[PDB]
This record gives sequence, C-alpha cells and structure tokens, in this order.
Amino acid sequence: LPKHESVTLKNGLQVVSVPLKTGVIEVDVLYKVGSRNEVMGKSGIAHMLEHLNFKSTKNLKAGEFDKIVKRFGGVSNASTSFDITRYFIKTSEANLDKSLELFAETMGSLNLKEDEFLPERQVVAEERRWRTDNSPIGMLYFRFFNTAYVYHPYHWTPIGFMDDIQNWTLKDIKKFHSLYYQPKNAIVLVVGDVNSQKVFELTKKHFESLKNLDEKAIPTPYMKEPKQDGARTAVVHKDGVHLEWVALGYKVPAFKHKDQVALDALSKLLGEGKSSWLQSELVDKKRLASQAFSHNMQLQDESVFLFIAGGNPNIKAEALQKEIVALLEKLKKGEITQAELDKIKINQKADFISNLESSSDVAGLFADYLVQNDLQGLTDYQQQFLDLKVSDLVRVANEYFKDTQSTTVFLKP
Amino acid sequence: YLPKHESVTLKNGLQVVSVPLENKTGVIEVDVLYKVGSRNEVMGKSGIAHMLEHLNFKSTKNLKAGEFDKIVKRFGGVSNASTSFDITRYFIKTSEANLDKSLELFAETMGSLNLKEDEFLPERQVVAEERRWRTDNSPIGMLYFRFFNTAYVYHPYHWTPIGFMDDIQNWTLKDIKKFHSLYYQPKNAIVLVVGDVNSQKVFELTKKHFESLKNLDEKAIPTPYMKEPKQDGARTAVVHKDGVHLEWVALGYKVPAFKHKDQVALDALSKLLGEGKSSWLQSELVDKKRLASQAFSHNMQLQDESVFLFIAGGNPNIKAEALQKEIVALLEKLKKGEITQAELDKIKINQKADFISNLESSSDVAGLFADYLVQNDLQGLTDYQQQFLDLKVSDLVRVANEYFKDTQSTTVFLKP
Ligand SMILES: [Zn+2]
Ligand SMILES: [Zn+2]
Ligand SMILES: [Zn+2]
Ligand SMILES: [Zn+2]
Repeated sequence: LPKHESVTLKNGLQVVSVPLKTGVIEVDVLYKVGSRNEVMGKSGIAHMLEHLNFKSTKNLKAGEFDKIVKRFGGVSNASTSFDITRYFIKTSEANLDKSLELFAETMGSLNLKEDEFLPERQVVAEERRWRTDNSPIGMLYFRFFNTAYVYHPYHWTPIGFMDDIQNWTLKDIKKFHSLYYQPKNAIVLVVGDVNSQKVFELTKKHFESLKNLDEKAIPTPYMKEPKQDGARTAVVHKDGVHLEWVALGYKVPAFKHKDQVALDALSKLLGEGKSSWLQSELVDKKRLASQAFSHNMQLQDESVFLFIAGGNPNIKAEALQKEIVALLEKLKKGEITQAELDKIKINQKADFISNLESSSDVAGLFADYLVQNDLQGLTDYQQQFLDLKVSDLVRVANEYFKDTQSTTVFLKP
Repeated sequence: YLPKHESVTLKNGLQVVSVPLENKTGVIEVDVLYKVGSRNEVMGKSGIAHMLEHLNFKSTKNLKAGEFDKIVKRFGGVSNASTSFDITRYFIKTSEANLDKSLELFAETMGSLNLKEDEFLPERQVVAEERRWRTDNSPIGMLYFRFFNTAYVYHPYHWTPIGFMDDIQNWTLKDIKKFHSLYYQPKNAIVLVVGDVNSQKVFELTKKHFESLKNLDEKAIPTPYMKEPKQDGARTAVVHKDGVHLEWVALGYKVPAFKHKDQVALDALSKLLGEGKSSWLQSELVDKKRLASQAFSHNMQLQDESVFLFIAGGNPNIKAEALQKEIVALLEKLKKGEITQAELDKIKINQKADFISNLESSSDVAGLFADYLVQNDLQGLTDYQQQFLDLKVSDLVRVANEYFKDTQSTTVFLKP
C-alpha cells in the first residue's frame, strides 16, 4: 500500500526509499546472497560474513560499529537466511547520514584480517556446536533439509556443516565476500519518516564512489532440485534429548508462484495462531504435543511447506505424524468452514495495518520482495489474499500435500 | 602363496610395482593407477574424475585423438579403463614384447595430455548421454544413484562417479584442466606391471618413460575432509519412475572403512547372502519363493566409511516392500546365528578355488593389487587368505549383528 521511489546508481547499487511519520526510520542494506550461493564443503560462509561484517574496516575498529550506533541511541541487527543477507539500523531521521556512512564503511572498505578470522571461526563453531548439534529443534531443522533436498544448496541450513566451518580459509572468505558483497549485488532500503529525494543524494555521497570487482556478472547457482519422486524419511537418534520430535515437509513452488498466497493462508489456518488446527487438536484437545506449528517458507527457489511438532513426554513421533496427516486429510476433503476462512481473512487485515505503523515491519516486507524483484507481487498481495475462497485452499492442499512430495524426520532419544 | 613383488619409488614420487609370474608365458598387463575418484570431487563439480577417463584417450603431444587405441589394437593389445569412488584405473592387455610401447603410451597421456576445447565440448555431450541412458533412464542405475544420495549426506559418496546432470552440464574446460593437472601428477600415480616379465626390465623401462615427468608443485595432494557423521537412524526414499515396470529395492547398511579387520568377514557374509547360485538371496527369494527376478549383495570395500549393499528386483505384481520384508527376515535369521558348518565350509572351499584360479591370470592378480596398492595395504592383501580361512561362524554372526542394524540402514524403493 505505501508508495515507494527507487533509483539505481552507476555501479548497480539499487537505492529504494519508502516514505512513511514521526521521525522514526530504518536504514537497510540488503545483499542478494544466502546459503543458496554456497557449495558443500565451503558452506556456512554466508553466515560467517555476518559476524565479520561488524569487524574492523579502514576507519572502524573491531567493535567501533556497534559502539557508534549505540551512541546515537540506535539499534542494529543482522540476519542471514537461505536467499538473502540483511543488515539494518533502526533509528531517527537525524542519524540517517552517519548510518549510511557506517554501512558504506563496511561494504567497499571492509578488510578481513587473520587475527579476526581465527577467533570468530571457533565462535561460529560453538554456535554450530550448541545451536544445531546439542539442540532439539536445531538438529531437526538441519537434518530435515538434508533429507528434503539432495542436490540444491537447500541441502543445508545457513549454519552449514561443522567440518566445513573447521576447514575454512581466509582466502575462501575473501573470495566469497569480494564476489557477493559487490555494490551491484546490494540494495539500500530506507523506510520511515524521511524524504526520498534526500535519501537518494545522501546515499550517493557514500556509495557512488564505491566500485565493483570486475565487469562480469554474478555467478548464478545452477543446481536445480530434481522433482521429488516419492516420500523421503530419516530418523535421528540423539543423546541429550528426552522428548520426541517430528518434522513433516511438503515440496512447494518457488517465490513468485501464484499459489504462495493460498499457502501463506494455509499456514495461518493449520499451525499459526492460538486458534490453529494443530494448536487446538494436538496441543489443546488431544494434548499429544507440547509445541506444534506450521510455516510456509517462501524460499527463492523451490521451497517447502513445513510442519514441526515436539510431543509431550512418552509420546511417539509416529503418533504425531499420523495426527498431522489426519488433519491434512480432513483438509484435502475440503472441511473448511466459512468462519475459519473469514477469521483468517479478518486477522490478515489486522496484522497488515499493524505493520504499516512501524517502519521496521514495513522494511521487512519490501526487503524480501526487493531481492526477488517482485514488488508487483507485494502490492497485489492483499487483493489476491482477501479474494481467496475455500476452493483455493483445497486446490493447493491436494496439489502439494502429497506423500510423494513429503519429507518426514523423526527425532528420538 | 600370493605372488612376490618388487616396489620402487621414482624421483617424482611415482610408485612402480612389478609382479612377475613365471607360471605364465608372454602375457602381461600394464597398469596405471591414479589415486583419484568421485570422492575427490565436490557437489556442483561432480563426475569430473569420470570425464577424465574419456578425455585420457584424446590427443597428446605426439598422439592424435584415438591414436592411443589404434596403436594398442595394432599390436593386438586390449586397453580398458574404469573410474570408481576412490581409484581411477587404466590398463593394457598384451605381451612383454609390447611392454615398452605400452609404457610409452601411458607416459604420453600422463604428463603430456593436452585438453583441447574442441575435444572437451563434444565429449561432454557423450557423457551427458551416458548419464541419461544409464542413470536417468535405467532401473538399476537410478536405484544405485538415489541410494547413495540417501545413505550419505555430507561425504562425497553422496553421489556415484557419474555425477549430477547439471554438474555435467555446467563443467568448464578450466575446471577439468584444474582437476586433471592436480590429481594426475606422478606423485599421485602408480605404474603396475603384472605377468611374465623381469622386474629390473619393468623398472628401467618405467624409469625410461616416467622418471623425467614433472609434478605441478611441492605441496601435497588435498585430502578430503568431509567425513560422514555417524548414521543416527534409518533413512528411506521412494523413487517413482515412468520407465520402470518391476519394483526394485536397495537395502544398505553402513560399514567400516577399507583397511578394517571386519572387511574379510563382510566379504564372507556377501559370499553367503547374495553371491553365487547357492546364496541365500538366490535359493530363497528367486528360487524357493520366486519373488525376485534378481537378488544379490555386495560388500563394497570403499576407502572411507563404506556400505554393505542388498539389491533385489521383484517379479511382476510383487511390491518392493515384500522384498524388504524377506531380506530383513533373512538378516534376523542370520543374526540369530543360523549358519551351518556346511555353509561356512562351502564359502571357504570356493574362496580357495577362486584364489588359485586368479594366480594363473595376470588380469586377476593386477585387479587384486590395484585395490590394495592405492590404499597402501599390501600387508592386508597378503594376510587375506589366512584370515578368511580362519573365520568362524561366530565371526560372521558378530559382524552381522554389529552393522546390520536398522539405525545404519538405508532403504530405497523403485516404483511403479
Ligand atoms: Zn548467527
Ligand atoms: Zn513470507
Ligand atoms: Zn563411462
Ligand atoms: Zn572388495
């Protein structure tokens, strides 16, 4: 709904301004880089650069970035996913200059020293060690994508394999950074109470001078997942866990597909909200699961509709899967009430306008669509969403929720 | 009883192994082993080790493309090649009179092979055909490939040496030149000569053609570091293919690396379970119940963490799950320790006969040495026969219960 103005610099750095209205803004730097741009053996680098991006540059010390942003009362965070690496500072419009100055300092001026690479690697090694190896939901998450994808880089989670992390080199990281953190592969997004013309010329002051690597184009990943040809399963026995978990995922179209809208709605009906089907049946009523939810991941390439449930003590994961399937079979039968379709539709209207208030929520929307160049899909989202009928939620259900596209993972003691 | 040998390492790190056979006349085999396979590849650039097999018979400094074969055939020789997970292997079958020319031809392709773009481009289309025909559109081939995709997740054994189609499709000449010049160094190669020929003649002739060949640099060949995590439970995958009509099954159990002590028992287990016309899979699945048209086992002795593999293709109107239910029932029967003394004895008497039959053929002896040389495990090879004949039933049952657990099982169904 909100209007936007975009301009492209001579180096390829796309600048996008979204005027919003109380001085509060968020300045984003997006990199069209994810773990999907990695290769098995040298994975996890996409996430490693997130840690390294806040290290010493030419004019900044090893922690000077996080200290300068703290000085004008701003907040800074960063995240790397499958398809995008995103940095952002949320502050007032008064600090729009220094924020752009800071981000430019880390783009075309960032140097990765050895005495910074070594200490940070063993840190990420611990992040792998304690958030995937010795973590219930984390291990299930990683092992699922190991099973659901065989060839495409979605074979692994942005954290990457442990041995990969252990065998990184400074050269490997510099090559990955220099190639993928080029101005041509980046986007500057500013959202909040700021002037679009003011943002453009001020972005030019810090980014027009920065240059790219060569003239060649960014290497495009070619590892396309072959169509899934039947159910894949994997059971994971791991000491350290006590409860029994299960992940059920169905193969789902790429980002720009028309059916992604109905899927998003299916997620909010099945396992998203205090009144979802999973929460009501498995958690509330039958009390089989302590936690149960769904998430229609909107990955750039061939994505996946994900179910995750961690049952109560002494409850097998085969019972969880059997009951989730039971719900899905009731779904494919067309058992959706008008009230359910209505409640999800009115809750979407509510959640939408609530996000238009905060600049941080708005920038999150565009960021996911800017990197895909599907802004037209963003603007037409609500109109296509509210015009959804039960027929649409059932067509999509019977379309992608087949066992032949299913990937099931059991987590047992 | 195993043939004595003499080894010599050249100044460039090339190993030369001569295995004379007096009880043979004229016939020899000239082997060139490269310590390279699909295990030295990376996903995105897989199947390259196999591509090099095709390109190895193209033009060199002195030879035109295919002139290698023409020359070999001219002196009535036979030259085959094969790439596996761990080892790339070339050999010429001929007489000792052609030992010199054979060594010349192999030196001609080792440190003198030029990889022209006009040779790489058409040959890739060929190996692209080899992929679609014998994997993308082949029952046993697709099953073989999809199995290793499931059984292994991280280690390069995730794929068979044919590689992924898109990998093949996205190769570059630079990629292949990098791979070849790195992995086909003399320091990474072994020249093996078996048959009726003098060792000192083998050495001086190999020194003649290979001693002057240079390496790429001084730093050692990169060792793969992607070790497969211990399998933490059963893994399954169903493959629906249009071309198929009968249902197939692949049941594999994780197994120790090449140089392990239990490998001999594993070999013995395969001899008992699914090899020969007297195996359990034959006279129970194929014969007594007529459930499968084909059924066999293979203890793959891969360099890194290996796999014991059961493969069965059912008769019409027989589901793949029915095949799995039966082979498991055999394994449970096996794990109960139900092996007759008569059964164990038949395995040992057949192993004797095959061994003495192999000592008569230079081709057989070469094949034995080739696998153990690339692993530097000749001691294991010599000690094999005695270890095999000292196997008790208990050894077979211990090894069975040790590795044939569902938590290390990988199962792939081929439908419809
Ligand atoms: Zn992190
Ligand atoms: Zn989304
Ligand atoms: Zn071939
Ligand atoms: Zn063997």
